Amino acid sequence: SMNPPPPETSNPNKPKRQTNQLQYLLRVVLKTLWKHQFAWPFQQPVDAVKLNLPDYYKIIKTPMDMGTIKKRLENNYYWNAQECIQDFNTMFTNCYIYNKPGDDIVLMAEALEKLFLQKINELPTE
Ligand SMILES: C#CCOCCOCCNC(=O)CN(CCOCCOCCN(C)c1ccc2nc(-c3cc(C)c(=O)n(C)c3)n(CC3CCOCC3)c2c1)C(=O)c1ccc(C(=O)c2ccccc2)cc1
Repeated sequence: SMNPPPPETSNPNKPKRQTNQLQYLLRVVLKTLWKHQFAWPFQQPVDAVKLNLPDYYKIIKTPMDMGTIKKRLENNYYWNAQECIQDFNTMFTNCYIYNKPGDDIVLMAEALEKLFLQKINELPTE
């Protein structure tokens, strides 16, 4: 099987804006998670071809990753903060749906998810 195309990271038709919450999602939330020692499985789309996972995109029909989220924030793809928060929660849920619960990557995702949730608790006023 081929990999599906990656998620869209830009759309000219979409209006753009710079909100204090969108700045925080990029320069605090993503900045913190990106540099974490456990980021690297989540920094790009799951390459099912390279990793030989013929069932990944039979199970995961809403793929998401931090490389996509990064590009979306850089390209003002997101109007509301909750759109971006929705993409992070999708990335975590996909990892928990596909991988056996005793797997190393499940602990890695939970660590990044704990940090994500602490940084979201500190999001600034709209
Ligand atoms: C022969 C032949 C070819 O030769 C290639 C050589 O490649 C190794 C060298 N790598 C580098 O130079 C770059 N790099 C970053 C990536 O490193 C992770 C190692 O695997 C990379 C590739 N994989 C397997 C690879 C790549 C991407 C993957 N994505 C997934 C995956 C799969 C599924 C099913 C999924 O749901 N998700 C979300 C992601 N996998 C599968 C593995 C994920 C982790 O558990 C094992 C399966 C990936 C595997 C690093 O050097 C590096 C390392 C480790 C850390 C690190 O974590 C650390 C640890 C301690 C202290 C400090 C830092 C940091 C940087």
